[PDB]
Amino acid sequence: EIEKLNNLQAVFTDLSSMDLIRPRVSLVCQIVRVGHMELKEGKKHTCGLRRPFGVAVMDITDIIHGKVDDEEKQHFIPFQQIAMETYIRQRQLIMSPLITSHVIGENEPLTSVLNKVIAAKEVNHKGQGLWVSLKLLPGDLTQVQKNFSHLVDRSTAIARKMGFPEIILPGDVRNDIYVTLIHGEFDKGKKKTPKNVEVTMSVHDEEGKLLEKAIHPGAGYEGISEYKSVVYYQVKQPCWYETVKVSIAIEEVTRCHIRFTFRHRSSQETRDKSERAFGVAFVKLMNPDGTTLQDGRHDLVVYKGDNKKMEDAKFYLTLPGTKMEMEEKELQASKNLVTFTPSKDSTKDSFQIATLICSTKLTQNVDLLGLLNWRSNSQNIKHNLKKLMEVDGGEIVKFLQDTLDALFNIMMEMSDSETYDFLVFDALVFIISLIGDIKFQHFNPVLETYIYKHFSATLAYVKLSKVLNFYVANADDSSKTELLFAALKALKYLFRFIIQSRVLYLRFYGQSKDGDEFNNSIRQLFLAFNMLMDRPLEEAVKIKGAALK
Repeated sequence: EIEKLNNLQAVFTDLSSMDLIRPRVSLVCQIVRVGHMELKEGKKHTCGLRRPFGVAVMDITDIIHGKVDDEEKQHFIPFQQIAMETYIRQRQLIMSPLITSHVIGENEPLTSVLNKVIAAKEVNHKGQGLWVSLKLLPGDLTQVQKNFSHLVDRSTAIARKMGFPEIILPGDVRNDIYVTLIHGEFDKGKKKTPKNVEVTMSVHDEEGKLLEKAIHPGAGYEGISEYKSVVYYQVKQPCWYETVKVSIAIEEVTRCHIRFTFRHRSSQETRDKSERAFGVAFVKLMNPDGTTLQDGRHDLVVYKGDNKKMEDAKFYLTLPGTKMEMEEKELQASKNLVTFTPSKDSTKDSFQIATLICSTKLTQNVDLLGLLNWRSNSQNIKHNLKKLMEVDGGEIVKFLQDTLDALFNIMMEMSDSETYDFLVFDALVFIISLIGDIKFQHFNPVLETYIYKHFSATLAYVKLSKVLNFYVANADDSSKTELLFAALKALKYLFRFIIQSRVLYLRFYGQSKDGDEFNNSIRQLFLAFNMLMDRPLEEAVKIKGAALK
């Protein structure tokens, strides 16, 4: 790109406070040649094939700390090329030739070369590398664009972090789908040379139409309809570890999947274009329970057989795309012997991916949706309430509003079962405890926004007051001790919620026919506080101190 050379400026945002304090950070550049598979002159070779070349690594931990910050400095990151050492030393081996070996100088995945360069602080650059001026500019994207407009303008490229910031701003709308092709074992079959396998990611909808420009090779580059992985020269188990960006509409990614097409590149172009994808896997970007794909690793299953069947969304999507799905279908087919015949196309070939979903609306939890589906998941609400506390707060704060509303609706419709009231009480206590943390403190304003605007309860305050009054009355219980103590820690917004429900009652019923009763409830609640506190202190020194707090 002739218009980029003077504008090749990369800026890595989201580098949180913990990002700087990381003891070891490296600026790693992946160098992959695109073009002919073999550097041979005499025959046409398949162009556009990606082959590993080398990796340049510099320990920039001190730079990210800001120990050195100067625009004029041009840090020369040395470039280490892969060890294709089969031409120099071979000319001197006499008087004892006993060797039967092959040439492996390009087949090594870039992960091994990267590990070697990391281990070897000295890089055998031999005059090959790249110059970059490295600096840390404090602040987020915007204030770097403003306080450092000269260095970083709107034409400067932008990259985001593999993770989440310490402060998730209310409204950090993102759909960062980082799909990393970790590894895949593909059978050679009848081909004596190991199949040159490439993961040509193909994002299709449930109808099979390929989504254009939905896959992004990396930062500073626009999306592509299909991303082609690194071609590995006759490798049985090509390891890619290629972190590529997928940006689907967060509403469309619920109706979007990624199909993973694996094709064989022979050394010849005619054989390349005459050979179809012998195997095709796919990942369903959302769980069968209505939640998006879980953050972690997914072991895809490579398929074999009819090409049209393999590429028809109506068929392969129905097939289990992952080994976990295969096991789940196999186990569910054991109990019901009703038209369940395993296919012989389930070969040993499989694929592995890693999906780091940095999203604000995408949900990853069964219990979360079950509670959100409580009106139809009434059979699990007892279990959903018990098992939502284990759910991390990161996904919870996405739809904390709807979680609250679902809990309050549970209270309204079936307040008869007080056990569910206790479970909702404890879950809400945990909710406020986790939101009050530094990580989610900025969503407390959003929580208050829900309370003052979207809160829709007229008598839940009664039940919450009853439960907390039982909490204070049963204070001496040790099992309650942590629970009541956490409620005490989460009291402020608790009573804000109760007061909002009470005033909602007031304005929908005009005058409180139970204003005396509500003020009473407050009376015996304070009296329960008093009978808590007049108890001998040796049981609850901490609880009394926190109460005063």
